[PDB]
Amino acid sequence: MQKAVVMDEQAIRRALTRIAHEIIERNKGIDGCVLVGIKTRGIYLARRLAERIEQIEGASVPVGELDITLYRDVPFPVTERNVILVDDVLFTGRTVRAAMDAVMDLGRPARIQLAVLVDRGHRELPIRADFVGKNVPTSRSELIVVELSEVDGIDQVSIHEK
Amino acid sequence: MQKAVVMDEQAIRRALTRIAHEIIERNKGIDGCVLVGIKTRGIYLARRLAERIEQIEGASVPVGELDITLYRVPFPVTERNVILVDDVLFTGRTVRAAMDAVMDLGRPARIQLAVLVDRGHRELPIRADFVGKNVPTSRSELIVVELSEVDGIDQVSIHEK
Ligand SMILES: Nc1nc2c(ncn2[C@@H]2O[C@H](CO)[C@@H](OP(=O)(O)O)[C@H]2O)c(=O)[nH]1
Ligand SMILES: Nc1nc2c(ncn2[C@@H]2O[C@H](COP(=O)(O)O)[C@@H](O)[C@H]2O)c(=O)[nH]1
Ligand SMILES: O=c1ccn([C@@H]2O[C@H](COP(=O)(O)O)[C@@H](O)[C@H]2O)c(=O)[nH]1
Ligand SMILES: [Mg+2]
Ligand SMILES: [Mg+2]
Repeated sequence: MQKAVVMDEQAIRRALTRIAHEIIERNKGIDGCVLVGIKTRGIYLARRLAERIEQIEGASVPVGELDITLYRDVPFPVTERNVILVDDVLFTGRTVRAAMDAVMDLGRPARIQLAVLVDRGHRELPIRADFVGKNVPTSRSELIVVELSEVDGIDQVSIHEK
Repeated sequence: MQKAVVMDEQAIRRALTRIAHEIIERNKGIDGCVLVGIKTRGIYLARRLAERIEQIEGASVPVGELDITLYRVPFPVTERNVILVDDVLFTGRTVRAAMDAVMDLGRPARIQLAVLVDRGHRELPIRADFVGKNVPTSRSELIVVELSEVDGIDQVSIHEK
């Protein structure tokens, strides 16, 4: 039962924009930078980011896609390139680990970074994002729902409880 | 040229005792926990912690050894709390291989990393759960961790070319 809306379109906007700036700044430009979406809602975020970057720096960033289905609970630039994984939500980090494995299976990255719209904590591996839209503390039970216009009709992040 | 000394026998002694209490407090008891040192000094660091934790909680924590050059008495892993132990966290690339190792052998409940020092310059989204000490450094500089079991004495230092 949707407890509360944590992020509205506006917030999602401001966060995404800030992150774009962060990314450019932490890499001193976007040359050698590749954005990679982890699953459906991560590809869209990654696409938006590239869009912003494209807007701020006047140069475009390559975008890759990763449908981490090889999670047993088209190629893109890699070698000596800065692979920036993008995902909407970060929980245990098991998905990011796979993403890493995949990325490196595909070449020698100069380094891989992580950007997520939200970090709900409860990590299970020594992993952390380099860019975070918003930390949303949560209970192990609770579920974070990220809705994105490209797929859900609207932009909104919310917490649901059983 | 050794730029300095950033950690001596006393700093190290404290850092580990802290981390030992830290590990315990963070898992609400060492039950289910396991230590896994990375390379030689990583293994000794693991043993020191195991000893302290024991001195502290009384129980004992298994200590496994892991080499990373092939990755560049069965040991508990699956459903255990795997605490990787290494002396220096640099690019994080070594920890990545170590995870791959661990998760290839079994399915751990969770994996945690503990290091004596973290000199930054991460090249992967990896971070220690427990850190002896952060020592900012230049890409050029080199951190040297000396441990009595191998180097005759305990001391961490920064060297410059
Ligand atoms: N209903 C439901 N959704 C989950 C559960 N675990 C994760 N999710 C999230 O629900 C979303 C889709 O409605 C997914 O977002 P994603 O695109 O970040 O992976 C997924 O992450 C779960 O147990 N139940
Ligand atoms: N949006 C969302 N996905 C979640 C959440 N918890 C787990 N997941 C799922 O877990 C994957 C990553 O899980 P993790 O490795 O971070 O625990 C995501 O791609 C998603 O399918 C949550 O709170 N929100
Ligand atoms: O100044 C340094 C940096 C790294 N290392 C070695 O590199 C490992 C760190 O791996 P990584 O994070 O560079 O991948 C350490 O345990 C250590 O054996 C050193 O000896 N000195
Ligand atoms: Mg996601
Ligand atoms: Mg080491």
